[PDB]
Amino acid sequence: MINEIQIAAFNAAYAKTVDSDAMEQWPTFFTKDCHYRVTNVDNHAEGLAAGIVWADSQDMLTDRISALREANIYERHRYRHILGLPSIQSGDATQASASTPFMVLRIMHTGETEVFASGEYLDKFTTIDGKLRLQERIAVCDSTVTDTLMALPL
Amino acid sequence: MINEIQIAAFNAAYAKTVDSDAMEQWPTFFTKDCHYRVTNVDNHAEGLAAGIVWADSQDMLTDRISALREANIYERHRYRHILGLPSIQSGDATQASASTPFMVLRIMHTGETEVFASGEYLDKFTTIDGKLRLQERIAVCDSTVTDTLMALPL
Amino acid sequence: MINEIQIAAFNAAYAKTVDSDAMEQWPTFFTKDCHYRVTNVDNHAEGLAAGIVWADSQDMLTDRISALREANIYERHRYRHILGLPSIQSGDATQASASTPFMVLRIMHTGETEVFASGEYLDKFTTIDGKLRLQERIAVCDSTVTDTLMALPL
Amino acid sequence: KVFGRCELAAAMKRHGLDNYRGYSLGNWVCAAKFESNFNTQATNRNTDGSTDYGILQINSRWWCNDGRTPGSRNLCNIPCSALLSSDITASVNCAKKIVSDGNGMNAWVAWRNRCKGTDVQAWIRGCRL
Amino acid sequence: SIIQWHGATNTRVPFGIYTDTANADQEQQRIYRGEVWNYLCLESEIPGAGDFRTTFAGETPIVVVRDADQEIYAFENRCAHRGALIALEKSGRTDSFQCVYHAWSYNRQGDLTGVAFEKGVKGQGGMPASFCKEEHGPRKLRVAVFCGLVFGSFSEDVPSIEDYLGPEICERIERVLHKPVEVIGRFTQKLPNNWKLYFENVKDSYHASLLHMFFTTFSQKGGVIVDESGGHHVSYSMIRLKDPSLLEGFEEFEDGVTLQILSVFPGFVLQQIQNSIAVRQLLPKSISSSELNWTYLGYADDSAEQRKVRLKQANLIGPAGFISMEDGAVGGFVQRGIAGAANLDAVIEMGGDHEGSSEGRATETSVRGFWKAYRKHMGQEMQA
Amino acid sequence: ESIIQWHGATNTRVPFGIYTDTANADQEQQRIYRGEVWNYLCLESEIPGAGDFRTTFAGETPIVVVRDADQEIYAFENRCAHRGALIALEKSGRTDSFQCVYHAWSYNRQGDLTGVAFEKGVKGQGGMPASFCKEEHGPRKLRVAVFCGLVFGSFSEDVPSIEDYLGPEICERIERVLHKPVEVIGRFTQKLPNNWKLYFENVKDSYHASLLHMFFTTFESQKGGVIVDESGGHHVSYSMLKDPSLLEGFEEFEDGVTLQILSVFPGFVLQQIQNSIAVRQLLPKSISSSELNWTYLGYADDSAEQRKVRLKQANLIGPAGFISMEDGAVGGFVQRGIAGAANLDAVIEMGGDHEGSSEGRATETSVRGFWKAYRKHMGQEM
Amino acid sequence: ESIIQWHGATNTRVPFGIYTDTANADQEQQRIYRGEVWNYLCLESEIPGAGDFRTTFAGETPIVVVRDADQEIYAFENRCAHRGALIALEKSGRTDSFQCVYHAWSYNRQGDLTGVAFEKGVKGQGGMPASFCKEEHGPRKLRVAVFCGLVFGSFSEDVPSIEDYLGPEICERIERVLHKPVEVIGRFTQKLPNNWKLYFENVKDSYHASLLHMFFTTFELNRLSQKGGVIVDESGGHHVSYSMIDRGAKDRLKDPSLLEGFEEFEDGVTLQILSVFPGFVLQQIQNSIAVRQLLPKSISSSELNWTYLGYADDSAEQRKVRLKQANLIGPAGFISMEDGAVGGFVQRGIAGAANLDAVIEMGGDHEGSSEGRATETSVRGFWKAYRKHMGQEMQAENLYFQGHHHHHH
Ligand SMILES: O=C(O)c1ccc(C(=O)O)cc1
Ligand SMILES: O=C(O)c1ccc(C(=O)O)cc1
Ligand SMILES: O=C(O)c1ccc(C(=O)O)cc1
Ligand code: FES
Ligand code: FES
Ligand code: FES
Ligand SMILES: [Fe+3]
Ligand SMILES: [Fe+3]
Repeated sequence: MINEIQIAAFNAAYAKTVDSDAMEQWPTFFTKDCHYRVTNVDNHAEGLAAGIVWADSQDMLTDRISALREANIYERHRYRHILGLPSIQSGDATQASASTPFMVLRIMHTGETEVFASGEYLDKFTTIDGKLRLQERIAVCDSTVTDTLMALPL
Repeated sequence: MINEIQIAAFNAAYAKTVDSDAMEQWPTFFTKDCHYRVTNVDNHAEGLAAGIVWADSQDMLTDRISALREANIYERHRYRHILGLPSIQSGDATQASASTPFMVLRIMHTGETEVFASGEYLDKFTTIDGKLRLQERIAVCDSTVTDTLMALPL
Repeated sequence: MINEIQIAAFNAAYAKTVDSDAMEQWPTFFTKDCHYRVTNVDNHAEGLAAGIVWADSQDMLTDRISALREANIYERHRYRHILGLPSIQSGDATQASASTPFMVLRIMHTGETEVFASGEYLDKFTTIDGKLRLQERIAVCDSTVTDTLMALPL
Repeated sequence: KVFGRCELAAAMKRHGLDNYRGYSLGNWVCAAKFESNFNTQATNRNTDGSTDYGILQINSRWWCNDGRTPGSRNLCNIPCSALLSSDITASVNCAKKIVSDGNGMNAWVAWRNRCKGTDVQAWIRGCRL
Repeated sequence: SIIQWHGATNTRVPFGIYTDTANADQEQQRIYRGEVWNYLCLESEIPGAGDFRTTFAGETPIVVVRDADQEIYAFENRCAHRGALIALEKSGRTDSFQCVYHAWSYNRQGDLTGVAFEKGVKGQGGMPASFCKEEHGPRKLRVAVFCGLVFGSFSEDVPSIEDYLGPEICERIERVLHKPVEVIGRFTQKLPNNWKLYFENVKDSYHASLLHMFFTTFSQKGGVIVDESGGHHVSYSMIRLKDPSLLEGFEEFEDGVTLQILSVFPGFVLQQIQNSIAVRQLLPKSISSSELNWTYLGYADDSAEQRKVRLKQANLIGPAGFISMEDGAVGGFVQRGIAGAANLDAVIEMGGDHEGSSEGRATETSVRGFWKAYRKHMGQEMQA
Repeated sequence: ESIIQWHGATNTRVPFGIYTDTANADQEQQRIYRGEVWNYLCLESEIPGAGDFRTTFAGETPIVVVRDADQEIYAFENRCAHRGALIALEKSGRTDSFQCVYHAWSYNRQGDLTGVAFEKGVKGQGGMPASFCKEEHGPRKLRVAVFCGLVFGSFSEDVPSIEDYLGPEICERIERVLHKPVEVIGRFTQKLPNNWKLYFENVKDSYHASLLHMFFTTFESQKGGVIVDESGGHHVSYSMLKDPSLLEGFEEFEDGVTLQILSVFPGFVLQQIQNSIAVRQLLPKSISSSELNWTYLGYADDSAEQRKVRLKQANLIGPAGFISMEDGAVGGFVQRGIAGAANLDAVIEMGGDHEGSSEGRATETSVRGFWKAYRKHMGQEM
Repeated sequence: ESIIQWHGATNTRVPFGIYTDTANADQEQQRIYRGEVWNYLCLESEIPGAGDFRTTFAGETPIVVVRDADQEIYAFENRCAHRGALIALEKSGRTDSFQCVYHAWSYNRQGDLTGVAFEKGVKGQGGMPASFCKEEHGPRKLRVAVFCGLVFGSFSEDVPSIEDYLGPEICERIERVLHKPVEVIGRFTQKLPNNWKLYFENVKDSYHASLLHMFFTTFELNRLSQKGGVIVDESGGHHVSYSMIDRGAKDRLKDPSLLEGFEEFEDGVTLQILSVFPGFVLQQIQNSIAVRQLLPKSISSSELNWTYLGYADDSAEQRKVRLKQANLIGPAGFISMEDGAVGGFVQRGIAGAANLDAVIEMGGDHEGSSEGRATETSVRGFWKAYRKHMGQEMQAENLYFQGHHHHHH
C-alpha cells in the first residue's frame, strides 16, 4: 500500500539528491523501464509528447548525468526545490498515481535567485523489493519559458 | 481530534482546485453561512473589515465564480499555491481554529512567473458529513500590493 | 526516536515565531550552549567558520534581538518562511542531525516581495524535558548575496 | 484488517452511519458482513475491467479511481487504494455519497440479497453502542 | 518626435506620449510640481496633533502631518543635508521628524530645527560660522482641504482648491463627503501601464458598459460633466445572482444618483456606486508602471447593518471588482498594443471634438478634457 | 566614437556597440522587422481550420495570424485602431471575428474594422461625427506568404515574393525537409539573456559547431559546406552511453546529409539533426534579451517507432539539448564579456572577408553574410 | 538642464544628478575604473599556488587575476579577443591556460592569445588570412601591484606606483593591520540599492560613524575616553577614520563576550576604517578585521563584497573572539547594518531633486586631515579625487566668468 507519507519522504529524498549535485543518485529513484519527461501545461493539454528532457529507460537518465558532468558547458548554478504535499489520484493494492506541486529556484554562482520552474509531478509509483520507485515522472511546468537553458533535471 | 495532517490534506485539495481552474468546485470547500475575505496585514493589524473579496455566504462565492466565467475580462493566467504546515490554536473532533502559511505564484499564459501573494490563512473549520469544511477563511496577505488585478481567489 | 514529523512541527513553530516578529521567543528554540550561524554554500564547502550571524550561546541570541529592538535602524519589512520536509541523517531517542530546505520571502512595508534567501538548515536537535530543542542550527544560504541588509535571523 | 462485528458497529456509528438516509446501523454492519466479511483489504475483480474495493466493496468504474478501469468516473473523487486501509473513513465518506445517489443501499448486491428487510438490528446486538 | 500633436484639437493623441522618458520628466516638473493639487490623504487619517502619513506627489516623496493648531502641513520627504528620506514610516504620530543618517531634526512644517554636532564635538569640527539652519529645508507644499480631502501643491501660483475644482466638482464632492468618513480598508494595485492610461480609463464614460459586462451579462439617464480646465470630470447615472444581497442597498443621497465617478487632475478619484464609497490615488512609478492606492470608506455614523452593505458592495470595486477588475488590465493592453506604433495616434472622436459636459455617456469628452488640461500644463497646445 | 561606427566596407569587424545601443535597436524595428523582410509567424498546419488564429510578434510588434473560410491565411497588427489595445488576448483560438474588449470594436479576419460600439450614439446623443468612416481606421495588414507550410508576414509592399527573398538554394533546402505533411510534437520557449543578433550569429556560426559542442565532435572535418544566399541574410550549414538509442536513427533523406541548419533573415531557423526536425523563431525582447520559440516536428506519416526515435533525439536540441544547451548561454557570455568594451570590435576574419558559399565550415562567411544583409536594411553600408 | 553642473571649485555642494546621470556613469567607467586608479582585485593568499585564479570586476569590466609558476600575479580583462565572450566562467579555480568555450581560443596566464582553433584552416580551406597575427589580438592586460598582500590592478601604465597613489600615511595604516599572514574566515556579498558613490561616501562619513558610535556608548559597553581623527591623502581619494584610547591614562548585554577582545596592536587604536579610491576598504574594529570591495552594478545599484580575516597564527580562543566580533560588521552588523540602507534612503529622497545639491560643509570646505570626526573632510576629499579623474574641475567658460575682472589687488 503506497500512501502520501511514503511519497512525501520519497519526494524529499529526490529533491535533496537533485539540489545537492549528487546527480549520480538521481536515476536510482526510477525503475529500469521508467519514463521521465519535462514538459509544460500547453503540451500536456494538447497531448503533445515531446519533452525538453525525454527518457524511456534508467540508462537514458544515467547518460544525461554523464553528459552534464563531462560534456556540457553551462554557467555554475544550483536548484532549490520547494515541494507541496502529494495527492494520490488512483491506486489499487500495489500501484499508485500521484500529483505533487513543485517550485524550483535557480541560484547562479554569482548570487541571483529566480523562480526557474513551477508545476506538478505527474507520477506512477511502484514498490519493488521494498523500494518505492518512479515507473513514471512527468514534470509538467506551469510556464512555456525556460530562462537561458535547463542543465539539471527537475 | 482534527490534526495538522487533516488540515494540510484539506489545504492541498483546496489549492489543487484553485490552481487547476476547477473554480466551480471552490465554493464546496465552505459552509453555507461561511466568511471568506482577502485582506492584508495592515488592514488586519488596524482591525479594518474590507476585503478585495468579501463573502458571508457560499452563494456569494458561487456568484463570484459565475461572474469570473461569464462577465470578467482578464489575461489568461494560473496560480501555483505552496502551503506551509498549519498551526492549530484550538479545536476538537469537529471544530478547529488554525493558521496556514501560503505563497501563490502567478504564471501568465505568456510565461512570466511572479510571487503574486504570500501570507497566512486564518481559518475556522467545522465537520459536515465527516468532511472538513471552512466556516471561515481570511487570507491575510503580507503585501498591500496586488499586481495588475486579482481574478482568482486565494 | 526524534522523527521527521516532530522536526516539521518544530520548524513550523520556529518559522511562525520569526515571521510574526515575536522575536523575543526565537532564543527559546535553542539550548543554553547552542550554536547558530547564517552562512552560504561557498563558506560551508570551503570550511570557513564566519557567519553574518554567529552565536555560541542562547544569551548571544537574546542580545541580537535586544539590539534589533533598541539599537538597529532598518526599513520596516517582514519574512515569509516556506519550508520543505526535513531529512534525518543520524540520531537516537534524544539526539538527531537533520537538514530542512527553506525559502524566505522578504515583504517591505511598501509592498515589494522578493526571494530574500533559500537553502537548508543543518541542525542538531536534542530533547530537554521531552521537548525538541536546537543544539545547533546553521542556515546555509544558496546565495552569497543578501539584498540591502539582514535584520531578522533566518 | 479483520474487524470484529461490534468493533465495526461502533466505528460506523462514530462516522455517523446510524440512519444515514433511512438506513439503521444494522444495515451497514450486515452489508460489510456479506460484501467483505469485515475485511478492509477485500478486492473482487469483475469481468468488465472493474474491481470492488474494501469493507463495502466499492466499484472502480463509478466511485473510486484504481487506474486500470476504462471509463472510470471516480464520483467519490478518491483512489481505490484509500478504500483498502484499516481506517474506514474513506469507505464511509464514499458510501454516504453512493447511498445518496438515488438507489439507496441497493447499490450493494450482497446487502440486497442477504440483509434488506431482514432483522438487520440483530447485527448490532451484544455490542457497546 | 513621437510626442508631436497632430492638431489644436484632442481627437488625436500621439502614442509616444506613453513611452517618451524626457516627456515623463517634463510631467514631473510641469504637472506634479506645477500648478496642480496632488491628493495626499484624508483628514480622518491624521485627526490629531502629530499624526502623519508619507506619500508621493508624482515621483517626489511627501510628508503630510497635523500640528497642534489643528492645521495640516506638507513638505518634501528629503533631508536638506545629503538628501535621505526623513520619515521612513507609512504613518505614525510624532513631535518632530528626524533624519536617521546624521540626526537633522525638522518641525511639522519641515523647518530644520536641529543639526547634530552643529557646534562641533569637544570644540572640534561642526558647521562654519556662516551656516544658518533657517536657510536649509525641504520644499514645503501649499496644503488645501476640501470636505476631508487633503491636497498639496509645490506652486505659489496654483488657484485655491475651490477655483481649481470649480463649482460643479465642488458640489459633486460635497454631495458624497457631507459628513465624517472612516477608512474601512486600504489596497494598492500596481498597474503595468503609464499613469495616463489609467487616468484616461477613469474618465472613459464610453468603456463603462462595454469593458465591464457585469450588469448587461446579468433604463436610466446619465451624463458627463467636465470642469472649465478639462482636467476634472464627473460621470453619473440616476433612476441570475444566488445571493442578491450583493446589490441590496439603502437610500442615503437626496438626489436619485446611483453612480458618481469624479476625477481631479492629475490623479484623484472619488467614487460612489450605490453605497460603495472610495477614494483612489494614482501615482506614476516608471514610464510603463503606475500605482493605484484605494481607500475604502464608510461614514463614521454608519450602523452595523449599513457598514455590512458597504463591505458586500465593495466586491464591485478594487483589484477583484466585478466592475473594476478589467480597469487594472486595459491600460496594459494599450501599453502592449502600441509597442510597434510609437509614431501613430489614438482616435478620440466620440461625442465630437468637445471638452465640455454632455447628456449621455457614449462620448469621450472627459478624455479629450484630460488632454486639454495636460497640454496646457505641458506647453504642448497648438492654435486653431 | 559612435559605438555603432563601422570601421570598413567589409564585415571582418563588428562594433560591439551594435549589441547595446537602444536608438539603433529602435531603427532595427523600423528598418528590419517593419522593413523589407519576411517575419516567420507559424505553420499553416497550426491553424488548419477556418477561424483558427495564433498571436505572435514581428520584432516588437504583436501580430494576429488567422485562417479564413477561403482556406487562405491573413495577418495584421494586434492593435485596435481606436486607442491601441491588443485585439486578440489569447495565444491561440478559433473565432468568427475579433473584438477589442475595451470598447467592443469588431474586426474581420483580414483586420478590417467592421463595427464600432455606439457608432451612431445612444438615444439622441454622442457617437462618432458624420465625417468618421470605419473604412479609414484599421491596424496595419501584413502581406502573407506560405512556403512549404511556413507562414511569413511583411509590413512592406516592396519586399520580393518569398521565393525570390529566400532564393532558389534556400527554397530547395526548405523543400528537402518540409517535403510532406508535418505535425507539431511540442512547443518550448527559451528566454535568452542576449541581444537577438548574438543568437542569429550563433545559428550561422559554422566555426563554433564542433568546438562549443563536445557532443558534435566526440560522437560524430566531415563532407559538408556553408551556403549563403545572394543578400547574405540566409545560410545553410550542412554535414554528412548505456543507452546508445539516443543517437540510433533511420535514413529518410535522399542525400547523405545528417545535419542541415537553415537560417532566414531576420529570425527563422529550420533544423534537421539526424531525425530531429524543428523550427525556431527568434524575437527581440529588450536590448539584452531575446526569445527563442521552438516548434518540434514529426511527419504525419511517422510510425510509432519513427516518432519515438525523434522524441529520444529531441534530447539533443532545445533548452536542455546535449547540443543546443550551450547555444542558450554563449550569447550571454558575449553580452557580459563586452560590458567594458562598447567602443571595441568583434574580429570575424575566418575564411577571409567573403560573404559567399564555401566547401569548408572553418569559416565565418555566413556570419559576415548576416552583417552584409543587416547593414543594407539599416543604411550602414561603408 | 545639466543635472551634473558643479556649483563652484569647492566640494561643499554636490549635484544630486551625479547619482542618476547614465552618460556620466559611462564616463566613470572610462575615466575612473579604466583610468588612473588602482582597482582592488583580491588577496595574494586567495591565489597562493601556480594556476590559482579568481574572476572579479574593475568597475563594469570583468577581470581574471591569476598566479603563475614565477610566483607573480597577473590580471587581464575577461574578454575573448575573437567575438568578446567571457574567457573564465568560474569564480575561482586552478588552470594551466584559459580557453574560451565558444571557438576554443587559448590564453596564457598573462592574457596572451596562444592558440586559435583552425587558425590555418582545414584541408587548405578557411581559417585566418596570411595577415592575421595572434600577438596583435588579446584582452587588455592590467598593471598589477601587491601591497601587504592586497592585489590591485590598473588599465593605465601611467597610474602612479601604489606607494605614491596611497601616500606614506595610508601605506603605514594598511601595514599596521596587514602586518603578518592573514586567513580568509568568510565571504559575504551585499547588493546595495544605491549608486556606488553613496556607499563610498558612507565609508568616508566620519560624521555618521561618530554619531552612531556616540549612540553605542549610550549602552556604556566600553566606558573608556576616546579621541578620533580623519586622515585624507593629498589626492582626496583615500581616508582613514580612527578612534583610540590613551594607553596608560587613569580612569545591558546578557553575553558580554560579544565585546570581549584582546590587545594585538602596539597602539591604542580600537577602530580604523581605511578607504582607497575608488572602491577598497580595510577595517579594524577591535579584533574584527575585514576587506570590502565596492563595485558599480547599475546607476542605482552596487555590490559590496566582504572578505572576513583572521591571522594565520590565531589560537582557537583568538579566532573565536573574531567570529563573535564579526556580529558587529557585515550585512547584519550591530554597527554596519544600516550602512546597507542609508544610501538607498538618499537614492529615494532625491527622486524629485535631480537639479538640487547635497550640503557638505561640516569641518569647513577643506579636504585635509582633522582632529575629531564631526567633519565631512574625507567626503569632500572623495569629490576632489572624483572631479580630477572625471575632468569636472571649474574649466574654460565658468572659470572665465568668475575671473574676467580687475580687483584692487
Ligand atoms: O474607473 C472606474 O471605476 C469608473 C470609471 C467610469 C465609470 C462610468 O463612467 O460609469 C464607472 C467607473
Ligand atoms: O543552432 C544549431 O543547432 C546549429 C548551428 C550551426 C551548426 C553548423 O553550422 O554546423 C550546427 C548546429
Ligand atoms: O562603513 C563603516 O563601517 C564605517 C565607516 C567609518 C567609521 C568611523 O569613521 O569610525 C566606522 C565604520
Ligand atoms: S542626510 Fe539627513 S541628516 Fe544627513
Ligand atoms: S481600444 Fe479597442 S475598442 Fe477602444
Ligand atoms: S569568442 Fe572566444 S573563441 Fe570565439
Ligand atoms: Fe470602469
Ligand atoms: Fe550551436
